[PDB]
Amino acid sequence: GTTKMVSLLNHSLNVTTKDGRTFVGQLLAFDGFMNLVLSDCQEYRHEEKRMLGLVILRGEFIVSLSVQGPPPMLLSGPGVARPAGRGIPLGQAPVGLA
Amino acid sequence: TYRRWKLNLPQMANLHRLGYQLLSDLRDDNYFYLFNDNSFFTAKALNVAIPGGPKFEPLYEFNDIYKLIIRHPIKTEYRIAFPYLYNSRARSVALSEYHQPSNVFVPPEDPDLPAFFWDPIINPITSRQLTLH
Amino acid sequence: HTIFGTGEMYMDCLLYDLRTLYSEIEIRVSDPVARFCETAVDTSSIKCFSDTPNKKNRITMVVEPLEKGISNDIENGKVNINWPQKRISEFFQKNYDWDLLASRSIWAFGPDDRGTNILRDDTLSTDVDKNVLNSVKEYIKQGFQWGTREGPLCDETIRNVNFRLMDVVLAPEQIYRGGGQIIPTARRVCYSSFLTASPRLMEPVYMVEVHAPADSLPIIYDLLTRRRGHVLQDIPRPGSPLYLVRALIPVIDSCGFETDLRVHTQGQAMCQMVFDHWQVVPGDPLDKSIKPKPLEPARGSDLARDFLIKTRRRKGLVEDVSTTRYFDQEM
Amino acid sequence: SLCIKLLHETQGHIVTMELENGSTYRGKLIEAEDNMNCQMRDISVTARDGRVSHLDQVYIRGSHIRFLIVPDMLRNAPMFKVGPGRSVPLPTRGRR
Amino acid sequence: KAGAPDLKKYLDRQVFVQLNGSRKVYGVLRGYDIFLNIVLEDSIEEKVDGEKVKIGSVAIRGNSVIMIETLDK
RNA sequence: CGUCAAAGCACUUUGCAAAAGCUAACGUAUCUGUUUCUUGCCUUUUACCAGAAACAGCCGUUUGUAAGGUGUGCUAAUUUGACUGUAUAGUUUUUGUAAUCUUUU
Repeated sequence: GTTKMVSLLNHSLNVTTKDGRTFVGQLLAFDGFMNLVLSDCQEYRHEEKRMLGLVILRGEFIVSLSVQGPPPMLLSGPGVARPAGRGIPLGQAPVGLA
Repeated sequence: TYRRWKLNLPQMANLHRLGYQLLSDLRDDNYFYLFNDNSFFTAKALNVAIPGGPKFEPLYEFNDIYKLIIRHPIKTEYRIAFPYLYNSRARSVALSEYHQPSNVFVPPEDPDLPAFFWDPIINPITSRQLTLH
Repeated sequence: HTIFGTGEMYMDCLLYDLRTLYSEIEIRVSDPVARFCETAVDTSSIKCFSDTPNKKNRITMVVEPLEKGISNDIENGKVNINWPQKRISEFFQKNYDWDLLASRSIWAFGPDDRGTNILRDDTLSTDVDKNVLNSVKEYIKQGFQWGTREGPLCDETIRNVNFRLMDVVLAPEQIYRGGGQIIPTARRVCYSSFLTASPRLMEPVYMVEVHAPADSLPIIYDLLTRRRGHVLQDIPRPGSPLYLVRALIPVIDSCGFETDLRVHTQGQAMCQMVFDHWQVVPGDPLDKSIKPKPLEPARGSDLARDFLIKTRRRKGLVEDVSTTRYFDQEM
Repeated sequence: SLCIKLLHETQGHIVTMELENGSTYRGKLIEAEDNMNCQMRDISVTARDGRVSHLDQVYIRGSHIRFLIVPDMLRNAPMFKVGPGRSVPLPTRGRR
Repeated sequence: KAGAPDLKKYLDRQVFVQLNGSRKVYGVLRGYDIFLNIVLEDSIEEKVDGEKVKIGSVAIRGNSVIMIETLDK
């Protein structure tokens, strides 16, 4: 399967681990064991913070996943114009009759 | 519409074997050496002519015999190989493919012995000349 | 504007670039020739004599040919000037059985510290006046390494020539022994010893390694022999039905040897030429009775004289080389 | 899988990691594994206490690793498509 | 699977193992496993006291192992 | 082979567009003409000899796209793409060494 997991790719995530710690950052790479790779990571042990960088977690260590934010980031047809004119028709009445 | 065709192996086999009397027997290309479409261009440009080949219209102080060293005349074959070297004022010339790998495939004449059978034309392979570590 | 380069194919691609990439200009290329070199065959009969322009110093040295085992070792880099004198003297004594005082007395190697020429001391008065000779170390080398870079015959390099400093007459001050008064006379001593010692030209040969089928062989031999060829080895090489034909050829007589192989053997038989060796020209380059004709080629010993006149003709030197009396001092 | 190849690519650089033990290790990485074994040198350990030490050579078991911390240039590295019948990611010229 | 680990360079050399329950052992590395089960000879405990008891030939389980060190370069 | 997405499908007729982007057979084929020059054989110009450069035609080839035709299916078949595609309860991840208590700030 893993169809849902590809959809998460390149989003800022909030990942709770078995220790209780919570890592945060974008998701670059993903596995069948749920090994996650995360970019520009920050733990929140708890009024606390730390800067790590690139972090590769195991599957054993991970508990839950949750998105913090969204993913980060016919030329010219034939037609031609002209000016005015607005000719008057001598005849009245509809197009087909006469 | 009859564009595009795909032929089985055994079919192409028969066609080959039926057409045999027409199609060639070279496989190498080295054979041509001085008989390539390039060589013949230079001949035309240098106004020289090679023996078996064609011959066209022409297209188009420092020498001193006492300064030269006469050792083996220098033939026309030599000018058509290295036109920039052996020949001066070389224009409108084409340079040719210098050598190809050389094919080492002899087709099986007697078709009973298998596909992979050490042929008697290959030299034994003995190595008593060598001195190793 | 004579320009050099490894061989036919190399020269083709220069004269392609300069003709169509760099300059966009027509040319009159000449028929290619080899770069010659020059050596001594035997010892000199008459010992040398030389005077400085000031006549305060007299230099004399003997020229002798080296053994062929030695010459190769220097160009490989088995022996240097930068090593200690004791390590260098151990080399010659144990391989070629030189004397003990002769082995230590090596000054410096030939043209630009590689070319197979050697300086040496052969005298006793040097032991008496040792510190007097040590003021004249570099004044000999700067007229020797510059003076043997170029040569007597064709203004070319020299091979296998030893030098043996015999007599050295000296003056009181070191102002009488100047750079301008020693160097251009110290160089003249080499050219004088050459003419007495009977010199000859040497030319390069390169190893032609042909490949071929068995049937083509006879044509290869018949082609080679006409251009002076010595087959070193002919074998059916293993694992593939081809005969190797290693060979040697004198560079002057390999002008287009490749294209004649490929023609005559109909697309079989490839050949390469890898610089090797240096082979001496059979005849003597200084012989007045030889001169033949400027149109037809030469054959035996008469060929050596032919190259010399022609080589000097191209340079713009005196053609006869009869001005040997200029460099031979006076007696 | 890509989470393993990134590891193999940080061989040579200096790595930080965390084990079930509780301690963190820092050093040059020499060899890794698909298991997540490791082989490091000049390691500078720091436990829960804060106690520093030195360990010349070390082997590990992946099972015991919680997570790694890897150099910054290892985010521009290529992440390939892999395939159904291949172990190592690598780039792929052929069919698919 | 079953990547036979790179323990060839530790064979017939002294070690300083660590295992589960903060217990550790010294020994000559005889043989290893797919699952990292180990064979140690001349096995000496390192008790929490520091009292070193000689045992002999011993087979440590793979699961347990935390790490494996070298005493001498 | 497996999944997902798109689409009728295979075969065919016309129309309309393109076809050196980094030195290379749109065509492993190959013919005529115009102009400008050079040489041939020549005096009637044409018709020609055989080289060059510059332009042109003609016989063909490929691709995309649009509308059609025949046969088959629109209660199906075929094509086309895309893909982080495999199954493991017994030691390195998904069938747990967990559970529980207490003290310190």
